[PDB]
Amino acid sequence: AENQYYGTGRRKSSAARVFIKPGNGKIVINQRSLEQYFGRETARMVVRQPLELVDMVEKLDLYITVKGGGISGQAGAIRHGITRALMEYDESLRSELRKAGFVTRDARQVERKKVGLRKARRRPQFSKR
Amino acid sequence: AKQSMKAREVKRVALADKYFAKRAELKAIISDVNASDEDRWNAVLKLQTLPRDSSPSRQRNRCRQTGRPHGFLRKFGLSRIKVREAAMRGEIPGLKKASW
Amino acid sequence: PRRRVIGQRKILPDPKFGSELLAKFVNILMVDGKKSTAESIVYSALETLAQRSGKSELEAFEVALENVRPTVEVKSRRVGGSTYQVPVEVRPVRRNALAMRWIVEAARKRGDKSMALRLANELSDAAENKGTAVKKREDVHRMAEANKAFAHYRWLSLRSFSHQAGASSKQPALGYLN
Amino acid sequence: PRSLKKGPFIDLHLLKKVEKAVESGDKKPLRTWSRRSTIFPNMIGLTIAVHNGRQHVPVFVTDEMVGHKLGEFAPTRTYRGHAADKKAKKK
Amino acid sequence: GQKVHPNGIRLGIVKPWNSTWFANTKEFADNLDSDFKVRQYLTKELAKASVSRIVIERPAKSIRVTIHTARPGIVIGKKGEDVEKLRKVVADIAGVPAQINIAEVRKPELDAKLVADSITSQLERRVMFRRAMKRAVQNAMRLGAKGIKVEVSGRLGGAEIARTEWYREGRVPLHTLRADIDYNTSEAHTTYGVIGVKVWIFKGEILGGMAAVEQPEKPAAQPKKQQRKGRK
Amino acid sequence: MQNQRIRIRLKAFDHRLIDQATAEIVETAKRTGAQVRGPIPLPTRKERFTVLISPHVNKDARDQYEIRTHLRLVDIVEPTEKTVDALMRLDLAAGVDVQISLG
RNA sequence: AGAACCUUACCUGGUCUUGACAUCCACGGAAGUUUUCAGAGAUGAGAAUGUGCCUUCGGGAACCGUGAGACAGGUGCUGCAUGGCUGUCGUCAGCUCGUGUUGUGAAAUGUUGGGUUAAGUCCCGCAACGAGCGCAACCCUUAUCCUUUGUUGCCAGCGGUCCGGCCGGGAACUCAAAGGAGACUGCCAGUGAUAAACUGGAGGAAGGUGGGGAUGACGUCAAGUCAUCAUGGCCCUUACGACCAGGGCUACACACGUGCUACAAUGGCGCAUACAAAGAGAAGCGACCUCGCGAGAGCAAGCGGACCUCAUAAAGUGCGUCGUAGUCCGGAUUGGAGUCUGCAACUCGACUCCAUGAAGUCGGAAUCGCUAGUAAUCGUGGAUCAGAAUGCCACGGUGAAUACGU
Repeated sequence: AENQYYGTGRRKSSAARVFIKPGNGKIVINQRSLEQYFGRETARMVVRQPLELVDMVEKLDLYITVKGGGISGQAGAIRHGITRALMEYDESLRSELRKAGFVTRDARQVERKKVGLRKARRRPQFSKR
Repeated sequence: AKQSMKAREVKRVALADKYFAKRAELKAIISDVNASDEDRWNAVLKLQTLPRDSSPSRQRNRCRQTGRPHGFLRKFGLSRIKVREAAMRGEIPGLKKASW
Repeated sequence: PRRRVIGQRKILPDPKFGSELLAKFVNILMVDGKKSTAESIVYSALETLAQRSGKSELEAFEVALENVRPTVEVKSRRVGGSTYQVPVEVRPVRRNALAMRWIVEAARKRGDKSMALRLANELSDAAENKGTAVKKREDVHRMAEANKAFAHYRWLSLRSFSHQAGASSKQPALGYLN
Repeated sequence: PRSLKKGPFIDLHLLKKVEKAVESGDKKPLRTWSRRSTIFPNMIGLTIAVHNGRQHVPVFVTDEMVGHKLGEFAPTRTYRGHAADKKAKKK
Repeated sequence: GQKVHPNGIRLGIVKPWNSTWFANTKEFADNLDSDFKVRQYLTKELAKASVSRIVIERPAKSIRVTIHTARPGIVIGKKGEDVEKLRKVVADIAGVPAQINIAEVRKPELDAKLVADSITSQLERRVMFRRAMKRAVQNAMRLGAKGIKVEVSGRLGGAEIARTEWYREGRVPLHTLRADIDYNTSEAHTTYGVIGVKVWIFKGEILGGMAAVEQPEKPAAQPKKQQRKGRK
Repeated sequence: MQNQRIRIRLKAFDHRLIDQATAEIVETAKRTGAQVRGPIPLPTRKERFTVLISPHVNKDARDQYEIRTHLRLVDIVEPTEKTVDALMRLDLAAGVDVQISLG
């Protein structure tokens, strides 16, 4: 229970901070417009897909601040950032969002560059004879 | 091994202090851009032969422990093989196996 | 080798349409890891298709992926002094991926001023079954109809199933000679 | 690209040898090993015998070569011609 | 001849280091080379005592030696004079004045290095070596521990080949990261060149002699820990 | 708010060692002064070294070593002179360096 | 892991022999500093500052010059002479100890079968019984997620107010490092010889011991180092030592290995446009500063790096443009100017930039890593580091085909 509810939306080493409240449907992303940051991009349809899905695009007002990651990925982190914050609209809510896959953090985690190998696993290439 | 790389390391420190201390900013003052219509006189830059061995360009050091050439590391005063040898017996502070 | 059968990672319906057939496609469209570029190209192709016929944006895309499809692959498994070949049936996941790969192999040399136009246009061709991978589907079936004579280590293998207290018919299972 | 940056060079090493040589007009080849060092007005009509790592090469200084180093006239490396490799053993 | 040296991998967890100082990177090499010099030149001065280990520490303006011994009195000597002559010459060697304490004495009959010194000594004196390696293992397991590996090298009996032998008994784990396990590689001489004994001896799988702290930040230290929450 | 006179920050390589030595300074600062704060964790640095694993040749196999350095700050909002006295009278460590210069 | 000298094995030219580095003695000088001149510089003479240290007040140590030895020194040879240590197969999936029985014994058996696994993992069991090593474990690291700290960290909300944590003020909030939490083939269902175990079911970031790493039994291989370093046998020690300069590995004729970057358009071009992580910075970087064409530059407060800087992160995003013609890709060459570290930048050094401009249209023989944060591809930082990174090492962006079958 909170004044304006909050999600952390951590995905693939990016953290989307996302404060949701009641309003008229508006967006602020990294203190600018949707148009500015994700101008004529598929990234614009990403952040919009979970707000269309639980049918509240035109009813949630939003403030978003986001760090780390790649721009197409930050939209992806926002997709969890919105869904983190919604949990109490209904009791089944996080469960159904995880089933649609848009809570789900990308469970694959880094492997470090290894010693004597040219990448994480690539052992050196030699023909030597 | 060689005594010549140990002899070098000892010779540089009296000669760093002797040639170099007077000469510190002297390359910049008499030659470079700070000499804009000032100095630019050969007779005050013919003096950089003396600091030649005492140069930042010869502080390649190599090992202090053994005097052993090639593959050096300033942070130990050592090389690849000799780091690993001290590390095996736990002689280097903070040093552990890496995992991540 | 290999004690048991292991599965595979799964690719997930695209964020702009909700399609598995798009999500498998974007993956064989990937160049130098750059899947978000191959996304703009896939979806910009689909709007160009929708301009040839507005009745579905996915219409010619989906049927191209039926019409250019390989069902079969050719394997080699020695018989004595000679290797020969045995066709084997391909799994749906690779049937789809071979067929999409071939549409995109052709589309990237087509010389139109954008991969979105090139690709949409090579779906127009392969949609009617007149294009570049119609011959490639036919050639792959020609090998499977021609090579129906040979089998995998054929002279010893025919004894081996009946002798290992296996059946009187070729056992598709580990530790029978195959 | 490379230069000589910003300072003024006459070489300390060339200075004592040149100073005594110029007074005579010309004298016996000046034994120089300092081939990193550039040529200057002071050195014109003298003969600088230039260590090349193996031996000295006499270089005559004259007005057209003051734009150059001693090491530039004086060789180092060998270029192996390419008609055929040596094949065989010798008895 | 496979494997990383066993004690090399443990030094970040539940085993402490062979030296403990801080020198802020640039002076880290001059301090390691001095720590190495005080190790090299000091073990020769206490040649007449018996010792299992040496642990050297550099606080500010001071060098503090901890030393491990077969018994409490040996290094101490007569009226404290013997250890005061150690601290005099560590001060001469070091780039600081010096302090010295003797540790608590623990398992001197089982230590890695005081057993490997004993086995080399046979080789130094050219005995037939017929029973030697087995009698090493027998007495080491008779006096304590839970497993021992011995490996002997040096061209045995004076051969013009390499000629090894080894013997492991009970439990000797190899890749272990938790607890101490005591290993020593001796190097020592005889008539024909270098001979050497390797002693892995094993006391336990759990040693608590270094562990992570008991508590989170909030219950440890100060009762009143709380902040104002603004008012810049 | 109060003004920070002087800054005591603790640097050590062992990750367990730094938290324990810091907590005793924090306690020493509360018991002998009036204006203390909970130690800000502050980000940890790591250096990467690579060497051979055999004495000579055998290029493929290598060895990799890490060394961490952990920084703790405390942040005494006003240190009393009796805290600076006690730090300086009771000094003997090698495992932590305390830096008493400020920034 | 950073080759103009030095470094750095070599070669040439210069120079001396207890020695360019220590200990010891005989004789002169304090060493240290500042400075002219001869000599390439090594090295020497001389000037000028200083007379410390100890002293039958001779003389000497430190350190240097000079001379012997004991000795320092030696990339001096032998890796069937070695010590120390590690590589190969290979995460092979095996290796062995105690002990009984069967054989005259060498040796078997157990270590092999049935069932099951990543595994000699584990159920059943035969004259094999009991047990240990590797594998198993402790272990770090991360993920979500609970939690505390609250600056050199932060600001859903509210106030002063351009709506900037600058400040009245806030903990909701990432966020950093640490207490840790979760996942156990444990529950439940099916299969499986009762069984380990595989798969399903449910919540959750995640179900197959969560992702990642640590992590390799014993050993032939006569592997490989005498050059980290120990070291016998064994040689010069006016040297198989060492200082100073110049040249050299990176030469060039090509072949062969590897990686980068490319051959395209998934892109390049122009104009506009975006968010990093992690770390490094007392030979070093560096605010402010003025100079500069971008980069940079010299000066300097300063730094200890969650403060300031490297750093302008790049691919990617927007619009128009381009079609296999070496171009609208690729930019090497080379001419010139502006900048840098140093006696010195020509062959063997760095950075920016203007103009033109070749090889290469995805390579026959040949040739390797890879099961998923993997392979692929892009940039960044770092160890080394005067000045050199395509390498190596770690970090973050975007991130795949399939694993049927033996």
